[PDB]
Amino acid sequence: DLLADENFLMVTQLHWEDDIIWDGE
Amino acid sequence: KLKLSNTVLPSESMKVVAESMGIAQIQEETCQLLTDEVSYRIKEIAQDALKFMHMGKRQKLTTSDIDYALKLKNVEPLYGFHAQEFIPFRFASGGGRELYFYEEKEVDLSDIINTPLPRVPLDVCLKAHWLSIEGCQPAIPENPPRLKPRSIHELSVEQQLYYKEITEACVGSCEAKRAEALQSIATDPGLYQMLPRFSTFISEGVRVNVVQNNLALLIYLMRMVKALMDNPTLYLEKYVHELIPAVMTCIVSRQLCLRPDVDNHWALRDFAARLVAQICKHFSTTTNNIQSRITKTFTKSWVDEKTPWTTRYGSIAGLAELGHDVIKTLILPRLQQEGERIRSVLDGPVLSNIDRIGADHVQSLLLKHCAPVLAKLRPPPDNQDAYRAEFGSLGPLLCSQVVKARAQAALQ
Amino acid sequence: NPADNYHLARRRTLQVVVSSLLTEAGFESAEKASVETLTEMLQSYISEIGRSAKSYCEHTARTQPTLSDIVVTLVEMGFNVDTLPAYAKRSQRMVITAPPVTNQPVTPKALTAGQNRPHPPHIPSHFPEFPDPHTYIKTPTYREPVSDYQVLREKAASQRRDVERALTRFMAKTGETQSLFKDDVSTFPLIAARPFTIPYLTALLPSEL
Repeated sequence: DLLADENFLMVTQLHWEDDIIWDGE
Repeated sequence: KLKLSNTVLPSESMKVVAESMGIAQIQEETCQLLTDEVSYRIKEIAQDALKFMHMGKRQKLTTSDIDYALKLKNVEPLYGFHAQEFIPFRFASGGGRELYFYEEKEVDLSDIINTPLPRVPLDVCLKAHWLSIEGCQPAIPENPPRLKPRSIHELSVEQQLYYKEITEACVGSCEAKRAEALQSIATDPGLYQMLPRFSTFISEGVRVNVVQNNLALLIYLMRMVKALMDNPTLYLEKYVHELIPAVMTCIVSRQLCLRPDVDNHWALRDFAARLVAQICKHFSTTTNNIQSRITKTFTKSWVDEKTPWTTRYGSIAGLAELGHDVIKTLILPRLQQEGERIRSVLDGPVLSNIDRIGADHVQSLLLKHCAPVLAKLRPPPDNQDAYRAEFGSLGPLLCSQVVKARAQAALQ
Repeated sequence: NPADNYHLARRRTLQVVVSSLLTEAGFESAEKASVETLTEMLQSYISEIGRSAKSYCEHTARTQPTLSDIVVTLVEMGFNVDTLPAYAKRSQRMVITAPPVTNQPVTPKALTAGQNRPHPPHIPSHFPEFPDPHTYIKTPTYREPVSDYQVLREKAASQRRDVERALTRFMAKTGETQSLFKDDVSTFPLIAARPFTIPYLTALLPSEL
């Protein structure tokens, strides 16, 4: 069940919050 | 192996029918004699109604098949009544009786008149398309789905040219070109295996398009995201890890271009972004990964002291469009902070900054959400000055919005 | 939904007609099974003047029925047709408006496209056009090849210069070193001169042969 395909989709394995650009400069 | 049986109707239903007719004291052999005769006639007709199903080229026995199977066996298709003379209706089907097991068995005679009649559907038309072009099935919507060698790109040159035309149309030089390209993205079945290059073009674009706040470039990319999402063929949650930080950036970012004037569009840039954000939390949902992560980022955007007011307005919109319960559980303990922020913008004279515009937009949005949040969980009593217990922000105007919502409910 | 609606629009109008005639009689609130009974006798009655007045006219070699074919059809159902002019002029009668039609909104959008590949001569022009120049056909592409003598000479020259600079700096840093300037190892390091025991062997002999 930890070998389910979703576990390995990079939305569930990546800190994509860091990408959101806030006050960029 | 075939354990086929002969199932008949139960005899304890045949004695109920007999004693409810005036024929009492029937034997069991008399009663078993009734339930093998009528169970044969049901089997004789259902085998004969399956002839009309096959001839009509259907796989579902409709209600009219038994009407023709009965007429074939010289029995009247009428089910509700039986006419001994047979002259008023001669083998004419009345379409059966619309009756249920869970029915009410009594209706009011003006309830049936006042209900709106269903819409007569479209008449039969003849459209032609292509199943096969010289052996190959096209992906149209009418169809279902030592030196190492020099490698080839996994896209064809017709596919690569298509990608170039769609991307150069989706940057919105002409509006009809955009709209077709958006519909082409919305319903191309073969748009998988090109989707990495579209996701990378979106993601990379927003990040080098917020370096200078180019609103159209962003409004076109958000429409491209919306056109990517409603396509039913392609598999998107492999690419949503690039899609979601792009939309969060449209909603929570400062605007490098002129602060006022297009702020009206900026609200829509945050309106289109919050729409696609809550559509992405509606789909692609697994336990505690996507919706709770964007909810946590929105809340720490809110509780952050002394925010940019553009970021504040965008995050407010983003937390606002999350559904019924989310504003029921989150916007509740924060009205005092919202009021204090509004009071500070009001007191400080500074008018040439964007703080005042941001404050007005945030207050209007929060007041509309609070209105139904109230219309939804309480009666509309004391709509004059009871809202002064909640700092008196929307008050009687909030009450008027609740009354308009009640009028819309009455119209429904 | 729509196939159910095709039959249901015409049955629900029949049910409303039945409810209206029941109200005109005096009944308010009827039993549910008594309404689907009476609207089944109403549909079976319209379908029986349909089949029998068509049969009476086609027996007389015609295709559409006149008045004389229905006043013999209604006689053969026992109707007493003469009472019908008095029934039509009631003061209590209602009018049920016909079921709404989706045909009025028949067509939302119709358009054409270009770039479709031509028709082969076994397909006439009235068949639909061949779709997008990408729906059904694919040909491979390659990477851009740099066959330019100028940039190839530049690439080979710069790669040879860089690898010999890297080699000589690595060998001068990991050994004894000299310097043209005082304490100069980072910039221009010289590999120190070592004496050979037999110098003609390393001088005169060829190394690539």
